[PDB]
Amino acid sequence: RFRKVDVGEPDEGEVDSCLRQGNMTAALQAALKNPPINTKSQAVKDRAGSIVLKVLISFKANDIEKAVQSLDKNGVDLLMKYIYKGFESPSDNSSAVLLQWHEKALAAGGVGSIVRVLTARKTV
Amino acid sequence: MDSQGRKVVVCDNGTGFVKCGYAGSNFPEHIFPALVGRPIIRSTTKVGNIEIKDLMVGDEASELRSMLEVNYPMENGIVRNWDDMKHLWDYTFGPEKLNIDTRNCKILLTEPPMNPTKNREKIVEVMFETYQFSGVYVAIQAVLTLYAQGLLTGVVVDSGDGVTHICPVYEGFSLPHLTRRLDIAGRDITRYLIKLLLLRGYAFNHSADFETVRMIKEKLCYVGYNIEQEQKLALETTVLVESYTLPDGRIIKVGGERFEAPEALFQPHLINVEGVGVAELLFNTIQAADIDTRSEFYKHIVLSGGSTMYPGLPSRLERELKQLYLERVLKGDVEKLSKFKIRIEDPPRRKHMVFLGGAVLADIMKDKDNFWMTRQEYQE
Amino acid sequence: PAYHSSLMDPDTKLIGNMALLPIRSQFKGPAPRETKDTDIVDEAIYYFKANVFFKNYEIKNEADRTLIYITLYISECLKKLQKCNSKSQGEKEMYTLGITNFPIPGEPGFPLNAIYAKPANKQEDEVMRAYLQQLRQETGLRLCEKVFDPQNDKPSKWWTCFVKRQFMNKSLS
Amino acid sequence: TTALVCDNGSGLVKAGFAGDDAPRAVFPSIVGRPRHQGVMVGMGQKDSYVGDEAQSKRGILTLKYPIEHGIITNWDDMEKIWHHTFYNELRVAPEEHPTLLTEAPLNPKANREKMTQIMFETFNVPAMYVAIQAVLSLYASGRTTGIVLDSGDGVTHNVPIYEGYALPHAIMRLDLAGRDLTDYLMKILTERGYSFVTTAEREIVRDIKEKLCYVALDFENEMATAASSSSLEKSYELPDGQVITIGNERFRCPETLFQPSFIGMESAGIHETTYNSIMKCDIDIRKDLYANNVMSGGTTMYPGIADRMQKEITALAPSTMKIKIIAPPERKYSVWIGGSILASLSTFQQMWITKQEYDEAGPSIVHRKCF
Amino acid sequence: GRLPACVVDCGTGYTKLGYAGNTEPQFIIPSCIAIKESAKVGDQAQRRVMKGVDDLDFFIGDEAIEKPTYATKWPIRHGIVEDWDLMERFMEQVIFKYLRAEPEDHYFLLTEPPLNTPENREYTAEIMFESFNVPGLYIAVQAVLALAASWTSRQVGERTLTGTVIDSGDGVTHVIPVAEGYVIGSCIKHIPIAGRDITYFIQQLLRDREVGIPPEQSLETAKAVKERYSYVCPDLVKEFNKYDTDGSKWIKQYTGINAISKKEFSIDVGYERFLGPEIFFHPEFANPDFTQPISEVVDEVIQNCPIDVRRPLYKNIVLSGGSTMFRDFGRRLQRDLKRTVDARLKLSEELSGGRLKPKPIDVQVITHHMQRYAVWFGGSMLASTPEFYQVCHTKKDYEEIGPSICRHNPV
Ligand SMILES: Nc1ncnc2c1ncn2[C@@H]1O[C@H](COP(=O)(O)OP(=O)(O)O)[C@@H](O)[C@H]1O
Ligand SMILES: Nc1ncnc2c1ncn2[C@@H]1O[C@H](COP(=O)(O)OP(=O)(O)O)[C@@H](O)[C@H]1O
Ligand SMILES: Nc1ncnc2c1ncn2[C@@H]1O[C@H](COP(=O)(O)OP(=O)(O)O)[C@@H](O)[C@H]1O
Ligand SMILES: [Mg+2]
Ligand SMILES: [Mg+2]
Ligand SMILES: [Mg+2]
Repeated sequence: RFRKVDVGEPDEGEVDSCLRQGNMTAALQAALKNPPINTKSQAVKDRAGSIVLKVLISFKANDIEKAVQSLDKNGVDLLMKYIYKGFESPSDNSSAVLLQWHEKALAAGGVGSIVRVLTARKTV
Repeated sequence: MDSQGRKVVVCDNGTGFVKCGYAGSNFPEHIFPALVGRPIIRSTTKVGNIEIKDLMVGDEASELRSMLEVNYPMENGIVRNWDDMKHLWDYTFGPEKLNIDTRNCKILLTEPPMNPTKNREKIVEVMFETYQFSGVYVAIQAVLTLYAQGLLTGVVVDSGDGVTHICPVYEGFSLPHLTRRLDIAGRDITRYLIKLLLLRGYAFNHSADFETVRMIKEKLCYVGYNIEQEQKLALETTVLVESYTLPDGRIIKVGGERFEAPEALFQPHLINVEGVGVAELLFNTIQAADIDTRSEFYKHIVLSGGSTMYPGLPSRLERELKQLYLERVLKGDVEKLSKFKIRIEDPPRRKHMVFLGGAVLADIMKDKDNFWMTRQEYQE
Repeated sequence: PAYHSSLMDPDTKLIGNMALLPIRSQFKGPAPRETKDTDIVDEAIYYFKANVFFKNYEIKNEADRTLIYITLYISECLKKLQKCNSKSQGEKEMYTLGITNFPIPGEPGFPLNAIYAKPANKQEDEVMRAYLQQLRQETGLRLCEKVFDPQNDKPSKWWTCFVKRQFMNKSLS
Repeated sequence: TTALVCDNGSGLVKAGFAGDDAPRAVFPSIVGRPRHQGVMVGMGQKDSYVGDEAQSKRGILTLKYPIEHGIITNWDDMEKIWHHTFYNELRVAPEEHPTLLTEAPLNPKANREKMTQIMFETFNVPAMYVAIQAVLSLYASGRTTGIVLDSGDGVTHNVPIYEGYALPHAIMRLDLAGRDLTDYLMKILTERGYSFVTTAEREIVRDIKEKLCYVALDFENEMATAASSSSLEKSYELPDGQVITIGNERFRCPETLFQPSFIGMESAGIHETTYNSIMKCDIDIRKDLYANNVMSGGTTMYPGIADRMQKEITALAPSTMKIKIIAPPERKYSVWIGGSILASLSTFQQMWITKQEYDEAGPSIVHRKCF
Repeated sequence: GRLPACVVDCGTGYTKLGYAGNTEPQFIIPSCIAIKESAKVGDQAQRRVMKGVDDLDFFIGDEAIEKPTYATKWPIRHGIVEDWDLMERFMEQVIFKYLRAEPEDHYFLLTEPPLNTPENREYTAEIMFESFNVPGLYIAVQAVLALAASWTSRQVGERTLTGTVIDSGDGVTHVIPVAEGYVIGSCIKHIPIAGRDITYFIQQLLRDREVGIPPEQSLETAKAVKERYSYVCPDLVKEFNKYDTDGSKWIKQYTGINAISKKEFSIDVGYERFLGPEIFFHPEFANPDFTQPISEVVDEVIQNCPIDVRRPLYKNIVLSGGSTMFRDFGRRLQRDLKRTVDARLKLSEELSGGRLKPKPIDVQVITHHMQRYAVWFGGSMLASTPEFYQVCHTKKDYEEIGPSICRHNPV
């Protein structure tokens, strides 16, 4: 008894238009414009993450160099925050390609880019 | 020192450690264990050219213990062998340490509360009939820690080596009918730690081993803050298993024993002491005091002595006092508990707050009349 | 437990850390000679068979350092008697062991420098060595009557099996 | 059938049949639980022990008293003691025997309401009553006027009664009794080094107290005498043949009845509490109360307590009049005897609470009938 | 009908097997396992590895003690399982070959030493509940079974629920005070000496003197000497004198047969008659980490118990287990306690000043006839009672709580 009690207590139309135009490099940059990391809601996060994934899986594997090196370092770190989000929702195809995007963003951003995923107080 | 040039020594003769220095000092000179030992031959340990005297005392006896039978001259605050205590005092005032000409000194002793009568009588005797001190006093553990804290009101929770005492004092008035003794203290936690290390397959049995397991305790043991989460941590993960190196170089692994052993202070039945733990025994002391004094006692819980130094004891003791108060006084008004004001005074210097208190008192009263028992007033 | 030196009277001279008990003996040497039959060497000889098994031994009397020295030396004497083949041949040998030099307290080879403090007086050295040599002389000659079985003069099966059991794992050599 | 009498003492339960002269059951009001979890099987037979088996086995048992300061504190254990009384000590089915219980004055009202509920709903007695312990003492003394000092295991109380009328405003209560005298004895023996502490070992100090304690007729003269001669020292053999020794501690123990300051009470002593209650009655009554002090209850058995009380009151009261302390030898059982008398009288049989009344009035009935 | 429960007492020296209700065990077997010799394999850096069905090629008990081509491993040490690979195989053949019990239909009573580290209870529960799939299990405590085995054989008046159990097996010795049928487990003391330690002391003490005993059967001869020529002596220094002065009475001849060839050999049996048993009273002979005689640990155990139980414990000291039945064992222990306890009372009487001369304490040591198997018998009596089937951990509990269910034991 005497010690029982608890006490002392993204623009989907812009992305679609870029993909349907085939402007793949801009389609990535279009997705990375305005991340809802500032925003409290969950649905807008899963929305934004799904829109980013739509680009990554529709990217051709050989072009990931031209994709990732186009981004600025603040973009490359944001790409990493979206990559580690994709792995939380496996599928037949998604993990096989996200693991490749990871290794090219790793060359661009380095291990320090991953620390700014672990340490960020905001979920993208 | 005194105006007459008389040195004013202050001297705690604990069952664990002698702590003996001059009045007005902020630190004790010369901490050493209250130990006596005698040379023996063991067939299993190396002998060398280190000279072992026919009797050794104190610090030297504790470090050469590997070739000594060793004895603690005092237990539970009671002198067991007056001959070994004479030797320990002879070392204390001796050339090894306080090299005082005792016949010219004033000495402040202390005595535990509610101690046996003839113990004090024979202590006061030897000070005038063998050391010939120029003046004596026998201070009380409770008031001394209050001088070291500068307070006039509080409940002292003096947890030494041999025994633990709770002593209320209110505005300088004593409340001796509220004194409570708890038989668990640091010597029994060490006996208990031995009994647990035996269950992991180690062995500790010789007199020299008792001091080694004491140092294991002081290094590794801690009071769990929330015993359920400590047990969960030990079962879920290996992180508590921490190594130690015996003087023989044998490595031992210490695990959940680190918190099981101190826990006897809060669940006395674990060492077959019948009663209630220090937190509840303290609470039952406050609730016995006159009704309006209670709200001051909760604001001045004062800890003292080395067996309080376990990491987390103040934090744990706060938690239980709050749970006791919510259970028994507020009847579950968990919102109203937020108004409960409780302070556990946990100065890091508290390991020596008794001696520090005596050095304050003797410096305040070095030259006054009615304080010191003089050898002129003795022998009548 | 162990067996501890029983014969120390309320007074008897202590040399270094070691009590100059009597020794009922025919040889020369400083110690008293008269009114004895039970004796410090006989206690060592009577206890030895038990006293070597105890693994822990507490020094509490200067006369223990006397008895310990005999109990150590008996484990040197048996090392000779074991190889002999007659009481006469051992007894003759034991004279030469008794004369043989052994280290004194505080020497770099003495086994128990931690417990025997070194002497310093010239008369203390001579009295001590004269006593220790007298102890050795009798201790050997006592065993020669006891180790050799009279039925065949050969060193006895029983006493000789203790040769591997040095007292307290301390050699005297 | 014949009524049972069941004095639910704080210390000893005293029980029997109405009309008998002495209780057919006396046993200690303790409930014991095993200290050690390690039962075997068959043996280790019960979760808890009650009464005399809990004294006998006590070394393995933590003992608790269901009554403290005369108020029932653990009803589950108190029910266990009542169940033990009827089914084991008396071997009586209580559903057909009226049972007279007892209580101390100035208790909480909720105490006796809960008490009467259990009798009618668990033991389903036909009838019962709840008399005040002090009033019962005059029945055993065979008189109708006097001041009763009853001091038990848990409470000391005074009820003055004149010509068969109680004077409820002069009733006084003091929570010193045989419990606190034992804890004080258990304290003062630390001056010798005789630690006890264990609740089992408190029962040994209790026996030490009963067999060696006495009240000094002049406390300060006896204290100065104990400083001079060994004559007061009496040894006692503990169950393991350790022989303790006790000196001035023999009478310092009961002295705290007269100097409650020894254990930090602010109250006046039992003599002055008695005197203050007489000085609270009307002038014409006082003349009779001084003549008829009746002592009752266990702690009044201390040797010399009659003489000390008589000495002390005669120093406070006006000197022109006789003060006499009535103290029969059976004063330990006075309350049970007085119950057995009351339950036997023909004039009493009309005033039983009965099941048919409880069924309509509910537990509050006890506040209406038993006055 | 309803099948009787199984009782298995996996001692360090011997394992006792049988079913509840029988007066004695159906098998007593040596606690060892013989596994196929394999040193010819290229074990160049690691322990042997198992293939195929070869791991079933083992024997246990008397089939295992002297096989010509199998290595006799001894998997129990100090009472604790040291290798569960060997123990799980040992249990496999105990259940299916010796007991003939199908384990999925019988409740099992197992036993443990009070030193048993909790992980061993978790492991033993895993093996019984998952490998053998028992319906229910109970890890009983050896001391209360020993006292019950005494109690149930006691005549009226001696039949009592309080007594100091001293269990001295092959591996370790325990002093365990029981009062009112509750084990006062916090007062338990352990003495690190047992039949193994006595045997090795004789084994050394022969090899120092009696070279001629074939090493392949040195252990057999030390064990046989201990079991038949040894006794607890009154004191050493008089016994050595007794042997030296009258050796024709005290020295005995033991004659052994060499298992290789069949030649005789013979040895003089001497000081190892009373040395050996002495190590109970002087553990420093065989263990340097211990020094209290058994007749002192007993008094320390009792003098920690509550003062009201303290006398009943001296009145009913029960010896149990194989190592206690040396001749004159109890006669010496009693003589020591009735010295130690009397000296205590005399001191307190003197300090009382001759007033209240205390009533004595009659130390008594009792030694019933079942001691080779008393723990098993107490188990077989318990396992016949209806209440046994309530206190067992039922399989449906383990399938909810997991092995943690067996974490606790009566401290
Ligand atoms: N760092 C520590 N943490 C916990 N316990 C300690 C620590 N240091 C010492 N102790 C314990 O506190 C005691 C040290 O002696 P001390 O506190 O001076 O007691 P006393 O003053 O009564 O002799 C010993 O019992 C020792 O085991
Ligand atoms: N011979 C005696 N002398 C002094 N006190 C006694 C004696 N016998 C019993 N007592 C005290 O009497 C108390 C019990 O009082 P009693 O009236 O019998 O119980 P209750 O008050 O509960 O009815 C016990 O606490 C015991 O200490
Ligand atoms: N008559 C005897 N005298 C002395 N020791 C014996 C005797 N008989 C057997 N022993 C020893 O007792 C040891 C322990 O036996 P037991 O208690 O059955 O083993 P465990 O403790 O494994 O159950 C045996 O290994 C044996 O060495
Ligand atoms: Mg202290
Ligand atoms: Mg009463
Ligand atoms: Mg066994």
